[PDB]
Amino acid sequence: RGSHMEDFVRQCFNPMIVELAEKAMKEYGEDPKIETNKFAAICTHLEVCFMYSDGGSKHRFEIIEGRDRIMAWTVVNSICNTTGVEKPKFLPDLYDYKENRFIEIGVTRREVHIYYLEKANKIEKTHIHIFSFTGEEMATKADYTLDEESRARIKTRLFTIRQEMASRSLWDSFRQSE
Ligand SMILES: O=C(NC1Cc2ccccc2C1)c1nc([C@@H]2CCCN2C(=O)c2c(Cl)cncc2Cl)[nH]c(=O)c1O
Ligand SMILES: [Mn+2]
Ligand SMILES: [Mn+2]
Repeated sequence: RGSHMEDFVRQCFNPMIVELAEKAMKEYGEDPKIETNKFAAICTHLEVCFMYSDGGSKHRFEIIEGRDRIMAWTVVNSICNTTGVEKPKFLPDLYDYKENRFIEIGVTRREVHIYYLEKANKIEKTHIHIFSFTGEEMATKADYTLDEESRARIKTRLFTIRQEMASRSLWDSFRQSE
């Protein structure tokens, strides 16, 4: 037990993120103490989802990620039976009330292009928005949903996470884990 990566995750992300991520890993049968790199990834993805939903107007995004699996499905059925939008096969991350699309957020260490395709195969009418620790983004139909500055905030934070990891020599292990 007790890795540097796990102690870094707990000091780097805020407590609400850390425990939402722990709960999700355990819910899906994984242990944050052993799979510490994936622990970092989930918290990162989580924080991006929250920053993303703060990017729009006050009540534009519905957050699906972070909820327990059963409640997350309850709200998207509500969203579907209220929007006449088709029920996705897999849980997405947000719902955009303004543009009436579900959103799948992606946070890749690998190459932006390859990640989007891989995420596209899982499919096929929900919007996809990928961010990288390098500062590159790709979005379905070249529609990036939020304005430049809200997206720029997310990329700034991703690169800060990279640096803090690299400053502790954890970046190498994290990069080659995905
Ligand atoms: O909803 C998702 N997972 C649910 C299912 C699941 C499983 C374990 C823990 C939480 C959740 C919740 C979801 N999963 C992924 C990837 C690919 C499938 C597994 N996985 C991760 O464990 C993950 C990665 Cl590698 C990086 N960041 C966040 C996460 Cl959760 N990527 C997303 O973008 C995304 O939304
Ligand atoms: Mn998700
Ligand atoms: Mn996602």
